[PDB]
Amino acid sequence: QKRKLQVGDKLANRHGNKGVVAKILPVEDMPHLPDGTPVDVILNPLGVPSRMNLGQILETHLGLAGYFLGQRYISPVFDGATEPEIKELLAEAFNLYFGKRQGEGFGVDKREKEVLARAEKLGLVSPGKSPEEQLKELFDLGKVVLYDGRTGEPFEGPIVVGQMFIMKLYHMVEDKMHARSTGPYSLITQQPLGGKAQFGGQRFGEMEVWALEAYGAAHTLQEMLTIKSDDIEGRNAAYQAII
Amino acid sequence: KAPVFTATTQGDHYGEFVLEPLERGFGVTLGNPLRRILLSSIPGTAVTSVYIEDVLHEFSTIPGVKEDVVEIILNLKELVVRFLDPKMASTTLILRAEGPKEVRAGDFTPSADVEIMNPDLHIATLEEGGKLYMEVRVDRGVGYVPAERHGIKDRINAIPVDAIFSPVRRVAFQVEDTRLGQRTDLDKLTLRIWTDGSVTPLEALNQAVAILKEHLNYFANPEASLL
Amino acid sequence: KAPVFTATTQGDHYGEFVLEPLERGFGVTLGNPLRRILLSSIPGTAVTSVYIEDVLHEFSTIPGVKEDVVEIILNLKELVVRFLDPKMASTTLILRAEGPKEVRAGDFTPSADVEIMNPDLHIATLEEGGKLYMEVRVDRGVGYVPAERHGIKDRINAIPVDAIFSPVRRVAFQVEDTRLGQRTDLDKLTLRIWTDGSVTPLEALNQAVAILKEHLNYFANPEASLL
Amino acid sequence: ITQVRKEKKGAGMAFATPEEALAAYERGEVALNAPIVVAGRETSVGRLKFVFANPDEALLAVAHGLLDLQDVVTVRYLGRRLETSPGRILFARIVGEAVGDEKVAQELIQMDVPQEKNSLKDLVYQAFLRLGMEKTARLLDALKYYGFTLSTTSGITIGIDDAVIPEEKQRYLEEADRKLRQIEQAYEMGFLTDRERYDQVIQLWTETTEKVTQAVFKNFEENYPFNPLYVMAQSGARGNPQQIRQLCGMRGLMQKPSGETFEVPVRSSFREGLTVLEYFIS
Amino acid sequence: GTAFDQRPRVRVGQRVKKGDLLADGPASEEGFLALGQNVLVAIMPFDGY
Amino acid sequence: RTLRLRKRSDIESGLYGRVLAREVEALGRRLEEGRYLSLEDVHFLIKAAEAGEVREVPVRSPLTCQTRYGVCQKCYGYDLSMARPVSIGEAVGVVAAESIGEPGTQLTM
Amino acid sequence: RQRDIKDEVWDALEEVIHGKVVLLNRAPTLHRLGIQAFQPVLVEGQSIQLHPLVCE
Amino acid sequence: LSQFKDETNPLSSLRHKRRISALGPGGLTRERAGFDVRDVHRTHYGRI
Amino acid sequence: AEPGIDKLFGMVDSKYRLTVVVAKRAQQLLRHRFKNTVLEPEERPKMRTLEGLYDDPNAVTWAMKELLTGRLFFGENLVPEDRLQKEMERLYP
Amino acid sequence: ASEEDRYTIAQANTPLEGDRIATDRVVARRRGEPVIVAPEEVEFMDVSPKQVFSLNTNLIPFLEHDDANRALMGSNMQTQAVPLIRAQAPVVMTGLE
RNA sequence: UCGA
Ligand SMILES: [Zn+2]
Repeated sequence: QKRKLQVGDKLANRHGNKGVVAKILPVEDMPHLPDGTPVDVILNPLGVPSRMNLGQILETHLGLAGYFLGQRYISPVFDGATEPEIKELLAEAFNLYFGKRQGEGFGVDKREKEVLARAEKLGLVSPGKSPEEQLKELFDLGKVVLYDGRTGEPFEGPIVVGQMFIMKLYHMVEDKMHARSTGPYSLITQQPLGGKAQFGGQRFGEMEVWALEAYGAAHTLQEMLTIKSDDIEGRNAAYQAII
Repeated sequence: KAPVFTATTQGDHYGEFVLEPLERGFGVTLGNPLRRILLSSIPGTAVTSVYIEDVLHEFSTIPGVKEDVVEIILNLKELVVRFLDPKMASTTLILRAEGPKEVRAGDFTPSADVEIMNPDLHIATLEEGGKLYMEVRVDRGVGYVPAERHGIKDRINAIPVDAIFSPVRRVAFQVEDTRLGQRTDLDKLTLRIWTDGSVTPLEALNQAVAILKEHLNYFANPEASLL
Repeated sequence: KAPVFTATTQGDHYGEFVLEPLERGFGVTLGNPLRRILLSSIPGTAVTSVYIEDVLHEFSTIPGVKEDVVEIILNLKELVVRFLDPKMASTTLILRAEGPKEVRAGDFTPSADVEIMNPDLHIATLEEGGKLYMEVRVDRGVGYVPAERHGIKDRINAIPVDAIFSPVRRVAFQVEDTRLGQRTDLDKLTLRIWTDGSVTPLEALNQAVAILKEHLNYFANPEASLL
Repeated sequence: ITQVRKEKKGAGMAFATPEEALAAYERGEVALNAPIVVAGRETSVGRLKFVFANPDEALLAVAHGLLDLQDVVTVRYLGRRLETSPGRILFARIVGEAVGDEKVAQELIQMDVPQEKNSLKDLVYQAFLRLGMEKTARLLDALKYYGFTLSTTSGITIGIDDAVIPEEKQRYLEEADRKLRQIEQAYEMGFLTDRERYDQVIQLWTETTEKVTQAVFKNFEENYPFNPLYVMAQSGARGNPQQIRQLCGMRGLMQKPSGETFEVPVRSSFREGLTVLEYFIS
Repeated sequence: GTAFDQRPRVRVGQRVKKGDLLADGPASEEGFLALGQNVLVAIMPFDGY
Repeated sequence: RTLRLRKRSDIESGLYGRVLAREVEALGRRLEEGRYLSLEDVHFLIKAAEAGEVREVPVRSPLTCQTRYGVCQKCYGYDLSMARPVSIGEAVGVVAAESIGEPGTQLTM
Repeated sequence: RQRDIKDEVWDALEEVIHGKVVLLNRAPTLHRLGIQAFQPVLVEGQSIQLHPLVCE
Repeated sequence: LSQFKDETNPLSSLRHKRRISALGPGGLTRERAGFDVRDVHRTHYGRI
Repeated sequence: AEPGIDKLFGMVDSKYRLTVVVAKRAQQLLRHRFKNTVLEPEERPKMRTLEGLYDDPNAVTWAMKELLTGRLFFGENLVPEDRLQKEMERLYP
Repeated sequence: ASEEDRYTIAQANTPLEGDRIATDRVVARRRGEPVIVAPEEVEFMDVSPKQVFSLNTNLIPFLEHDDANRALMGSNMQTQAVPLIRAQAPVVMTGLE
């Protein structure tokens, strides 16, 4: 089978950041950049400070320069690139990018100004400098100007983007998914057989039982212990009642 | 006043559109919505299905071919084929390539109402003695329909492939401060259209504005109510 | 397919409009243009400046009157009027108040073609022997123009006021995925609209979409310049 | 959205009349939110400039591109003179329109301080008790929706330069660097034995960890209060003081597998990076 | 279940030094280990998704 | 050696949802015996304690409860999910056991 | 046999669904909140959607 | 110690072969596993 | 949530009593197939479907909306369980 | 292990000046006990820091900026990796690939 | 022996 990436499939980077696929969004609406090139993923920053993995931040930072400069990078463990060097790479990359911009018969977007204003007020970029130097000082920081594809008005603040190496993990929904109504039962006791293989139903744990007792749902727990599990005529007469 | 509208054309691929002046911030209000409809509903082709006499599936290897089946199919949907006939919903392309030659888009069998904008697109390399017979089937449609979603049933070994219609490669719109206008703080809208050449940037913007106006005219008389 | 349009309103102020169903990605495409236009467009009311007797500074208090000058200005901002003819885009209103009184927008002296649609609005409270005379200036603009962006003094010492032009106060749209049969991919686009009462949400919205297609028709006559 | 911006640009400029400040904002001599004093009253450029008679006017003026949600202005909200930010009014409005009556809403919400983890929790409880279950449910989902979309529009990102190191890092580290040579001198002078020298060094690296942590928090509050890391920590989104400390200041002295604390501290942060030693020992 | 695939990187003819790569491997691009793909990430909360 | 006020979280955890065992008099207000203490009530007892009027709060407890094989409303008090006096038939032993069981995953520091 | 799943059955399913809710459980079950009743909503994908608030 | 090879990718097997386990016959069990075996000794370094 | 749940919780001492009520009443509504209902035409809970808008087949919801009016009656040992089913299955098929 | 425990091993990140030691403060240890050691007393140095980590762990760029937990998780996850048809080599890699 |  050819399995194409689905909704709810495991994904990760080398830096230990996991997650599944939540609602693949249409290419139409994407937080793109001035060139009109949409972003492929859009991860959530929240997981970053807790995990304390800044390797993904630096991978993104290097990738941001790599997308433009068109060259990969080699950074060995505990030997390699530093902030000044990376910032230099981003400086060169920006110097070429903005060059293609002004060279294609364009200039600073009004939305870019809209972001640069508040970026200047919060002290992210040095005031008094032209929007060239401001968007430059913003660029090497890893942050750039992003336009929301849904609306078309930019985001009120800059957003770090770039090339991150991301891995598609083993676990997939096509496999891990399962469910059952009626089917196989153990020979010893009339309980079903847990797992996708035997095509059985889930097991209700002792603590799940405890939870049900805590809610005080009598017939729910009663059904769990009898009607849908090991009861001889329970599941039968039930099935007939529903039918 | 009356906004000046200009169009800077390059080939069937690149295009530029400058509409100025406009109200403050009003450039986005127009420019982005068109971008969405442009990047979504523009009709296109990117083939449909393929067949080879030596091939039972997207895997099985063809003698004298470096690229496997789905490896070629990777480059099959990347082929732009323009239909000159507005009434043509279907076609079939034929390819015969033998010996030590590198095939391509321009190596197919030319037919009426069809042309390829990138003959330099590399299909598969063929070594000495390697012989290949290929036939495809191309249909026109809208958006992106996965191979799994569409059936073919051309014959016993028919292989459906993904379809990216969307003749526009990318759209980038940007607003600036236009010198035109009685007042300041106005916007010059520059919309940049990048397409494959199945449809020119101008035509793309045309049918885009058409879909836009159409869907805009769905606003006719609603059924009222007052809680 | 064929999107159904529905409208549920109340009064001349509140209205709600739903396009059910719609193609995926389109609801958001429609939402912003209508929103951005409705707030930045649709000409109307908004008195520009105000003159007051025995009051020069916008700060110094007015004796005999309960509320100070500021509060009065603010109550004047909430006032809404309407012109019966396109010929008059600007006019002036008069108010002369004496003795203990409750001064409303009804107490406001009328004008030739000007019809005040805000019958009861508390403006100023007059104490014993309260002496007040004021002249307000009403112009027809669009969107929102601050007191800073336009200075106006007709009388010796006048007070330029924030002009709240667009009768539309607050919009807001939303879009959700409705279910139809097999396909759940649809777009339900709901838009809520508040107005000052001069124009019903129907009129404001229809005018906005008119402005929309009007702006879209501006792609007609390209001028070819090749890079 | 509820966070109130304050710039030190203007820095308490006292004038005679509103006109001086009026022109001062234009000349760029005073910030929009700068805490100045006009006439005799303490105010700001924003608190004067933008004056609204109702929420709708405020939201219109802001969303039309003439203001920011975090700027301090004057507004008439429910028969009040309240001087606050459009984001605050927006909050109260969301809660009120979610519950259906904004009287009890604006009654039970704090209109002063920025809304966060704690405050929001208190709001949810107070809602569930004063209002009732269904109302609190729809309220919760409203907070979810609006809050989510606000987080979206904010475009809050994490770069390396959002991790910015306190300038007093180098200082406080080199001072302790001399202190080590001090304690060691004591050890060699016979004043300190092995164990007491050890203890002295331990409390030294501990107090240095304190110096740099305090340095981190102070560097955030004084300089970059709008920093995403600091905001995530304060608001209660994600992170704790120690995590940020290890991501900004020093990661702190480690612990030997024997169960006893180590000798040499790890020094450099995660945004700095650790040598082979510091990582292994960690 | 993961497929093992070796993609020939060599042209119909050319010189090859000893140790030089000819085919490929499932995780191999040109002789460099490739697990996933390099994509464009944007760090930012998106609609609570 | 300075007797200090237990932080309001502790006093909440102690007095919230509790029922008065006997009448209480503080600050001119009076708490009737059998009154279920809400957050407001607990905070008031905190105010009165800061005023130094009440150093102890009499409360009906599961310990003191004479309900055979279980507890009773007036001894238990509020059902913590619904913020009202506990429903009869509610098994509070299981709920409690789970409530203690949940934090069991984090204790190190 | 033959999963056609005609639209008729997609709608009929909802005809027996709406108004009834199914329990969702997350192991480990420690708090009783580890099991909560949720209204089934027929949706594409093989993944299960859960509300972000109760995820805590 | 002898079980299914990891073919999930070349590096999967490549690492799988280089792993060191204190479990299995002749080794220890989870019941007896203490912080001594779980800890990284000072002499681990470039060995493990 | 279920509309009127606060009121319903307020209608009885123990929430479990409410649950029992709703359960038994929904059961009764299933037995006679909604023909025993205390609800009028506008009161009938209706589910909207593409085919047509009909009365919501879910009995539980029907019981909820039913007791919401309070037109029903409940209590311990209210009437003999004997005649309870004799004149119940009688009145309705 | 014992052999190593005898001598004093410097670090691969030490100030190599072109085959000689540069600064008079050299990072070195004994038995696993980090100490600042003069260019005299140093009898040994490790080849590359890479030796301190396994394959998958060594395949993580900027490893010094990631916590031990998440690094562990990532390196452990590289085993869970599955082949992709179009799969591409990482832009920033340790070069051990 | 992995997933959470
Ligand atoms: Zn008792």
